[PDB]
Amino acid sequence: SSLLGSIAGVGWTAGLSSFAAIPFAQSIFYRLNGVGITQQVLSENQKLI
Amino acid sequence: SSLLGSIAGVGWTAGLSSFAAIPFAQSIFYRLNGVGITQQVLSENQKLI
Repeated sequence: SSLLGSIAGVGWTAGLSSFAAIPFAQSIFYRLNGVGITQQVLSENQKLI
Repeated sequence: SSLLGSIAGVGWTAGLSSFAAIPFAQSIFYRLNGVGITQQVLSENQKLI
């Protein structure tokens, strides 16, 4: 459960592990921005995803 | 022992292996600059580390 807590902030990264507290939604817009390399205009318009 | 020799220069990298001869101190300031992503102003001021 602390691992699920660290999913969002640790999934950022920028180093394992010296971080963070970022909401989970923004963690999946950066995790989604990363390798599904759709940048910000698609995740802005739209979500729902 | 040749592996300990190649720790410094090979730990640079920029390719394995076609390199190098860099002193070990600067190898740990770049290895330390990398993932403990503290950039140059901290390792300058200070060392001791």
